Amino acid sequence: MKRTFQPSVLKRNRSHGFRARMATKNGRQVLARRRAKGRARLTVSK
Amino acid sequence: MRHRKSGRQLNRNSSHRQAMFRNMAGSLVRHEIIKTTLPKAKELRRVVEPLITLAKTDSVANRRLAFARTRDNEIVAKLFNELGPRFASRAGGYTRILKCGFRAGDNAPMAYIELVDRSE
Amino acid sequence: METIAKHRHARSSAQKVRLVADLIRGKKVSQALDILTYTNKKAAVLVKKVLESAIANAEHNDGADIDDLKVTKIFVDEGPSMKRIMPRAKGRADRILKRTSHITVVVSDR
Amino acid sequence: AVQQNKPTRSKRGMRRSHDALTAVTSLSVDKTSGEKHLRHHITADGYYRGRKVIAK
RNA sequence: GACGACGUUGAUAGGCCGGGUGUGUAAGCGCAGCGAUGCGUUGAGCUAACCGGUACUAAUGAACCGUGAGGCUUAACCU
RNA sequence: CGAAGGUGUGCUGUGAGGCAUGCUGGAGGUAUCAGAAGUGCGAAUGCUGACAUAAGUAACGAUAAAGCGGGUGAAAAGCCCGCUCGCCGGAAGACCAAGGGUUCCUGUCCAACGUUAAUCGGGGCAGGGUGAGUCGACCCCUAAGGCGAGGCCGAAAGGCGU
RNA sequence: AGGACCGAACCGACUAAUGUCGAAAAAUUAGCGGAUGACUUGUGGCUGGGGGUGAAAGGCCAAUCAAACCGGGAGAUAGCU
RNA sequence: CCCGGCGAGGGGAGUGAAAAAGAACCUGAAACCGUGUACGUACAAGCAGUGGGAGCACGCUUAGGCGUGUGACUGCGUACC
RNA sequence: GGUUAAGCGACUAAGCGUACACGGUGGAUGCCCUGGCAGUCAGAGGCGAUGAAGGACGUGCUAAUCUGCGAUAAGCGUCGG
Repeated sequence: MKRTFQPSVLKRNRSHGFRARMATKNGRQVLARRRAKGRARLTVSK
Repeated sequence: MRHRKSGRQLNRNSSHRQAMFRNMAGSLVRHEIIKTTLPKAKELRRVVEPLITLAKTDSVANRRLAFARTRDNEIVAKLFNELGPRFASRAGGYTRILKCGFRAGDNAPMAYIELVDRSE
Repeated sequence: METIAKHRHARSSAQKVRLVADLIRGKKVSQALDILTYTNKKAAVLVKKVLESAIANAEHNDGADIDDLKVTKIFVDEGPSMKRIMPRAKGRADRILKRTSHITVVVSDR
Repeated sequence: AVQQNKPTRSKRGMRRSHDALTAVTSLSVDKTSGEKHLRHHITADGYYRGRKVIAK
């Protein structure tokens, strides 16, 4: 079947990327919670 | 229910079955010995013994008859050209089956088929 | 004098090695080698490779006598498991556990 | 296809009362070579009733 | 798995010769036709399991489990 | 010259228990009398770890197809070669973008992985290989569209936008 | 010329089978409807939970939809096991 | 050092207080799984126990008979929450 | 002593049951700590455009990862202990 995750890096980058999530203040809290919860991989990097 | 039938199926379709028994009988006379399982050894006998039967009384027409059933003239070259005086007197059987043993591959009852007259 | 040989973690199951190492209970060695050379199995690859290692432990460490040498006890006992995951249909899995077994061969002259 | 009440290890044993491997103790000795093969079979060195039959 | 037939004091299987059966005028030559093809050879040839024989090959000497005159008591017959 | 714990044993109390002791064990335990509670488990389709059962049953993943000889090797229906047989051929062929990121290749190894064995493998150990003024991007130019200097607008964030 | 005809690709899902502890959390073989249109596909964007979007089935919104999912109120509450 | 596939695994030897401390390593219970010895068992049915009990097998005392194991057969008896 | 009959009658155990001795899997119990929770007591109560918190990629004799550090890279100078 046409399964749901038909992936890319172009869809991925402009949605869940760094400068996307660290654009707005509501995004920024996720970057300031993934920090404080001590996650290694912040959002997506290659 | 098999009652008075013959010719074991060997778990292949008739078209596959006939085409294997060609390329074993082609392989049989070229190297003079083969290792097979027990039933194929027991039923390559019922197939090959026509060939050296129909190759003592040599003719022109029986060349194609062992080419319609063989389609391998190199095997037909060994027939009629050595096998003639090799088998003038043997009115009947030409195979001394040997029960070798057991296939270490998959537990088959392995065996050995040969032409009787062996000196090499 | 008595001697023991063990193959540990033989990659099979207990009933698979129990069946051929039931016949060689209470036998002599040369009739046991001859009943294991022609038993068409995998455990007869296993323990016959080890039962000859037991008589080596006699001729070398214990009693060099092999002719009148008995096998007293032989008992295959269980071992660990390789718990892999097998996929069964419709999304649900299946906890396979690839079995493993231990075999002792004990050789002496009672 | 299901079990409703698990059988004991008793009846699990008596189902295994008949699994026992048939012994193949009936070895043979050669006529004129003296070695030992399995009956109606050939040796490791190609002997069968005192003949080098396969020469392998 | 059992039951049955045999194991060289052998026809139990496979082969083989013959017959039987089934399909129909094999192939290869020669003739008639520019040719497809038709005629002669030729009711030929080929023929699964069928039937009757022939040991040609495969069915070996052994090894093996199974023993070594079968308990007690009474009656009836042996002397 | 042997604590707790474990595992049997003889005794003892109305029971919850206690006391002595054989073996295993190898460094801690605790009387009498009192103080405080994460204080006593069979259940709750309780949670977690482990092990049975069905069972050595079912199944081995398309009904394209094998068969033979040789070799390597401790062992070969499956690995390497040769010989035929069979299957695909607007594909089960060969290139590219996406997407995966050493999966390619030689030496070497079989514990584990490969729904089996395995000398083989897209598996592990080790080393190697990707070479562009023209190929694609990066780069110069915009669409849909997202931000958005001044600004308009809005409790605050922020929304729209040149 | 055709929202024209026949029929592959592409697409869709009608009928039966099989499967339904599946080879698959919706498939495979045999057919079936269309196939220059109101079509089909790729890539890149925009819309948002009482809100999106809908040739309208309460269908679809990451296998879940008569109000998605994560966290937070919150150890809600439970005359009920 | 032997045997093995110059594998795994294992038996000796050596260290060490001990390898029934060996890298899956202190201690190592239970379920589950086998080995051996002893007894019962293939005409008997049924919550599988309890009351009675022959024979056999053993540790012993003291030789009179207890203890432990099994337990033919028999009287009652339909698990727990 | 032998013979026919009649009555009665163990050892057989493919496996299974129970108890002991033996390990087999298993990793609970007792014991252990450089691990963590709750606080007493002072001190601090900030880091940040002479570039942060949190990361990427490099640095050694080195393959890798952790600690430290940053083309001066497990470290430099400097004044002391």
